[PDB]
Amino acid sequence: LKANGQLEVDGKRYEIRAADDGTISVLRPEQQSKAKSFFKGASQLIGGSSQRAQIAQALNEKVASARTVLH
Amino acid sequence: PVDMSNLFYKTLLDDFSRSLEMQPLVFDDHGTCNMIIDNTFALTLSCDYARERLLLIGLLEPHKDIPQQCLLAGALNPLLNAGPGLGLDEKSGLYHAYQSIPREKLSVPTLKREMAGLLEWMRGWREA
Repeated sequence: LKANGQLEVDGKRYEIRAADDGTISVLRPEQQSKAKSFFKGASQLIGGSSQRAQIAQALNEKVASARTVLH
Repeated sequence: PVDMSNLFYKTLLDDFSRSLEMQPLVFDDHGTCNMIIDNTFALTLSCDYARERLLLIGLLEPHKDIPQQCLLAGALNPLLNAGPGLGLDEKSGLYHAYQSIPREKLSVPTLKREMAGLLEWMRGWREA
C-alpha cells in the first residue's frame, strides 16, 4: 500500500510522495528552507484564498460523512 | 449548500493516485495537495473552484545570476506553446513555475503529461 507512487509518462518515471514534515526532512538540508517556505505560502497564492479554503473544508467534511455511511 | 460538483478534483486525484499505485493523495482544507518529486522538486496541486481550474505550481530555483531578462523571456512561454509559465512571488521572494488546466480538460493522462512538463521546465531552469 506504498507511499511512493510512480508517475510514468513519455519514457520517464517520477517518484511522488506527499509532502509532510517527515518527507521534507529527507530533502538535502540546503533545499529544505525554500521548500518549506514554498509549501507554506502555496495555498495563499491564488486570489480569493479565504473563500477557496471555506469551500475546501466543506467538501472534505462531506467526504468524511460519505465514509461514515459505509461504516 | 455545498456544491458537490467541486469534488471533481478529488475524484481525479483519487484516480491519479490509483494509477500511480500509491496511497491516495489528498487535498487539504485549503484545497491544496503538496508533493515532493524525486526527493528534489517541490510541487503543489491547487483547486481553484471559483475559476474552474486546477493549478500545478512548482518551486523554481534559478541560478542567483541568471539575468532577469532571461526569466522574463521564460515568462512568455505560455503564449508561445501553452506550456508552463513562471513569475516572482513577492510575499516569499521565490520564483514559481505554474500550469493551469481548466476543469473541462482534466483527465488522468492530461494531469500526468502536464506534471511531467512542469517538472522538466523546473529542471531546465534550475540548471540553466
